[PDB]
Amino acid sequence: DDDIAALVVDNGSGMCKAGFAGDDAPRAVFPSIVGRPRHQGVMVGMGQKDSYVGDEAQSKRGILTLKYPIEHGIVTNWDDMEKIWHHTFYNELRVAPEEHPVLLTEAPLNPKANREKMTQIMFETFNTPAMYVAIQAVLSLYASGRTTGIVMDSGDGVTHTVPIYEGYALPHAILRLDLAGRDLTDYLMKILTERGYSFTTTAEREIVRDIKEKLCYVALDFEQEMATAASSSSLEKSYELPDGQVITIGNERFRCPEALFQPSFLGMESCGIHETTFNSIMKCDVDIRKDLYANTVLSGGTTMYPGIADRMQKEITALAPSTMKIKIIAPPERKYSVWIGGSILASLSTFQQMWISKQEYDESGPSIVHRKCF
Amino acid sequence: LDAIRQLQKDHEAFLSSLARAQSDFNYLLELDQQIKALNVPSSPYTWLTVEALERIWKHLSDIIKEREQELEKEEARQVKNFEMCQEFEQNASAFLNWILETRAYFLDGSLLKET
Amino acid sequence: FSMMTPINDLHTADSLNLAKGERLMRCKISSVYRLLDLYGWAQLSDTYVTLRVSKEQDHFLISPKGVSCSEVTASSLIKVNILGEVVEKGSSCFPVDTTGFCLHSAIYAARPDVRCIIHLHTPATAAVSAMKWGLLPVSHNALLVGDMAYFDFNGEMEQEADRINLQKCLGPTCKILVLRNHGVVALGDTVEEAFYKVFHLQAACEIQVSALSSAGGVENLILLEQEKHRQKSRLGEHEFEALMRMLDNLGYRTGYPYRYPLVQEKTKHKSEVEIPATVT
Amino acid sequence: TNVPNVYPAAPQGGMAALNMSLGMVTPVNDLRGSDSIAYDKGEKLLRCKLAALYRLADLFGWSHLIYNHITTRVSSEQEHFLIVPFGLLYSEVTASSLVKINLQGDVVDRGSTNLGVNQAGFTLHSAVYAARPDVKCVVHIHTPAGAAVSAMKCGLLPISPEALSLGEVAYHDYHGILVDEEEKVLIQKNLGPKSKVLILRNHGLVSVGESVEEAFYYIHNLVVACEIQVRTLASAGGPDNLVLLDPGKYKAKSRPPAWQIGEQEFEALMRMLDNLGYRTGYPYRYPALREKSK
Amino acid sequence: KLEQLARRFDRKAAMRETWLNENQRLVAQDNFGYDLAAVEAAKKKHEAIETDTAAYEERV
Ligand SMILES: Nc1ncnc2c1ncn2[C@@H]1O[C@H](COP(=O)(O)OP(=O)(O)O)[C@@H](O)[C@H]1O
Repeated sequence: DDDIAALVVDNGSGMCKAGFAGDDAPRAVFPSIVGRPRHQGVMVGMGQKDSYVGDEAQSKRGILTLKYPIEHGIVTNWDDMEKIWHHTFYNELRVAPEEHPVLLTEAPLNPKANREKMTQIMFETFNTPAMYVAIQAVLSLYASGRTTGIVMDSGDGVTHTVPIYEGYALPHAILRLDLAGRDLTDYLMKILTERGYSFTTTAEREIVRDIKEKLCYVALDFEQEMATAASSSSLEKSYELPDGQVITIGNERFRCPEALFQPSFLGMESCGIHETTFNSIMKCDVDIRKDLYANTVLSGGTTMYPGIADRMQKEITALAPSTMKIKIIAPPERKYSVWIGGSILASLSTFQQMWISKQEYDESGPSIVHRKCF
Repeated sequence: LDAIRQLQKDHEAFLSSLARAQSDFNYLLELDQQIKALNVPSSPYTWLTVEALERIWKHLSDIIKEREQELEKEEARQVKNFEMCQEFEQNASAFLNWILETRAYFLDGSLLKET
Repeated sequence: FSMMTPINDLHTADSLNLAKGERLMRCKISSVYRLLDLYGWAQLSDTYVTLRVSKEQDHFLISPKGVSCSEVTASSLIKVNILGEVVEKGSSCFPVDTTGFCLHSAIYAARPDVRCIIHLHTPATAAVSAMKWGLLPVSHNALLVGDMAYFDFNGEMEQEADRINLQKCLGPTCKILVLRNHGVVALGDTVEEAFYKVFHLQAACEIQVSALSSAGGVENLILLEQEKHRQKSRLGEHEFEALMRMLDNLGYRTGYPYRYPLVQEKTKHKSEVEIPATVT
Repeated sequence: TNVPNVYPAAPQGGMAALNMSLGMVTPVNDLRGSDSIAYDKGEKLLRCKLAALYRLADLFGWSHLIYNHITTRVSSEQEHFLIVPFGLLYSEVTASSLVKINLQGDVVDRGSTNLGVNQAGFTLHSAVYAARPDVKCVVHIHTPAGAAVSAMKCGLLPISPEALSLGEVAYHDYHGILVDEEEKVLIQKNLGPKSKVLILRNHGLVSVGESVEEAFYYIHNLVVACEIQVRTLASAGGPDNLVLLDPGKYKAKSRPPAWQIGEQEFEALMRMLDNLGYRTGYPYRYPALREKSK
Repeated sequence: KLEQLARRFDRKAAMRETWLNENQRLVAQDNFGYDLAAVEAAKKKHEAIETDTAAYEERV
């Protein structure tokens, strides 16, 4: 407590954040990538590792095959996650894992074996004293100052909407949808090939992601905006590539995020995000509908596109009943909020009963996490 | 002006009929008071009483009182619309005169010969 | 997997030419279609409910031909004239037929105090329409209906003289008309009163059919005398709000405005560290 | 999971599936353990039972909008009858939405809803409540077959063993005037000292019971016997074409975890309704339908 | 000008149609007074109404 602070480690699908509990800012945020060399190294004395992890891997993008250990919110390479956790504990923070508790976040709906494997890895090798698993979407509402409301989360893995009612996650009304930032980046490639610019390797995917981050916005009205873009060239902007070339994105700036609202562009038969949130509220009982319409919180990396707030408000107004209290509450720091909620939750004195001791794990195997943490 | 001309004329034509109307109305109220003096009939075979007639008379007076101001506003706006228009007309005509005369003198091109 | 369609399509349309109170009447008659579809009375479009928008401008709202009552929405309604000419067409790519409006047109020419006319073709009401002495008030609901007028129907009313006989047989003050062999027609100043009378007369007809079957004769039944039978809420105001509220709870985007709130909404438990809400 | 928001409707009678979809959302056991300074365990349990009875009455179609009322007794030391508030539909009724009023109609508990109760509609139940201290549950129902049975001269006929199980039937003639206190006196006269089923002519069918299960049993037997009579009296056309069962001979020959005489149907339909997802919280006589696997 | 006078036609016919409805409503009900004095009083009231309607026949 006083002597040692619990480690708050947020394992997002695209980025990984780490810091100490009770602190405002995470100490280290880095991409969750692992790269392996693809070319023969002929310089004898310059020093080449077998694999590069994190920011060191992203510095040398040209000579590596970048691989993501987390795929669609599901871990597909567990020793790769051992590497990313080793890099987090030893290099970024320079603290031993055996002397501090750790806090882990997770998707609202994950397989049981995934939780068991995380617990087994965290106790067996790192020998951490105490650990706890929390739902990613719950901690955002704690960071919001709220205990009742609907939380929409969208990262690089998957986009899900949950309702929370005085700290209770309703399991039936949690809805999932496969519209993440990675799919938007792939669609950005697919629409960039029209102008004449071709990107094909995993190195250029980071360039396309940076283009998506820096030059995109959400149209309030799609049909008017297409006519506006066809009429004039005032919407066009120029981006300057790492090799010195200059591209003109032009029309596609409001075509990249539009796959969120109309998933038929990507070939998916599912409904839009607004319909997903509307159906998520529709599945709950009547009594809590009024405080779900009157209380909506946006979170996640994808939700920082400019103009997403007004478009979201209009699209959820179009589906809501008449004279209904509708408001969207989007904090400016909405994709650092999960770490903030984790540090807040670890800061409390009544939270210290949540910790799982080493003796408890040694007695009850890796299956104790589900009984101890509901 | 001419529509609002003739509408002012038939408004003061309507006041002459209003004089006949109030003469008939006070004749009727005197006859009704004469009827009311003997054994007090209110209205033996008709819905109409004195106070209903007074009410509709006041109502008509209120509406003509409003409509005289309405016509005053209309005629004021119409005359205010011609005044700046016919100010504009003479300035436009002087504009035409000077521009055609000066451009015709320069169109002759005799300045380069006589010097 | 669902029949559920948002009954309010006024915001997504953002077009057309509307009156100052038209967009509420559209939603109200669309809701009337939804209720008559849900009870199983009608499924196939035969120009059942007609509404007058304004006393002076006429421009009566009817359903398009070809769209079943389940699929009718607010923007799909068609504003026609008294003769059958198209005043305004909504977003409905269907051929326009105003033949069924002719049944309501002379009633519009007869009584102005009615705005809503509801015609039925249910088997019970059509059996009562074929029932030669008409509705026998042997039940409480038939007593609640009121007085009736009976009119012979030859199936056509384009003729200039048939209209005179229709408005003769309707009478000056009668809000229920029974056409022989052609079901029933209900007449109301508001859609609420007309819907209430439709429901009550349908229940009375359903009672009467079973009664005439089971008794086998008039003498086996009892009939209470019409002379013996002989804040403020309007005749259909109270029930129709409950129906609209229940459809709102299910999820239909009913545009009907509620006169009084449902729940008290006790003030919730407030924290100061809230981010201030809304997107402004 | 994998279930539509609203259930697809039948060609006829969309009210059944529609109220099913509404009950999927709204639980009838609205109470979850909040503060209740006036509630008792028996009062809360009877509130849940009454809400479930309202939803079951809506589910079979034994309902004519909101013009019928069902009242129960809290069985406190003074008055306190529970009634639905005036205005809410039967599929909207929850446990906390029910309104406790007095015998003369004074609202002692306004409940969770702002809608007041109908003062005129409670006098019919108040006449029965003042008539008998034994009665505790009064159900007023309106089905078309029952209305057709009430509209005929002869009334109910002993043609089925279920009508014989009904026993003596009190008949109340349609005055149609609502003359208040003498109307109450005439109800007391026609109902008699002991009776199970009342038929209020040309308007409705009334069941009275010491418990909710008893009233449900009586009204179910009455409705089913009425719709038995409807077809056969139509086809007969006279006494020369109808066999009448002898009441006395048939009744003489025919006659804790243990069930009551009317708890079986109530518990079976409660099992059905909880399998639907209404989560009524009713105390079952046996918690499981079958033995747990070993 | 002709569209203006058509809209005046609509506004003028509105009152006429409402009045036709209103005297339809009041001639619909029948309540004769008891005995010959009240009967003939109702008769002369009817003649008053009949003389009243001929005034608006001109407006029609
Ligand atoms: N400033 C920004 N502008 C636009 N998009 C951004 C921005 N920052 C992050 N993103 C998008 O968010 C994604 C990262 O989401 P992240 O918050 O890491 O997900 P998780 O919740 O799994 O941690 C990136 O793919 C990127 O496209």
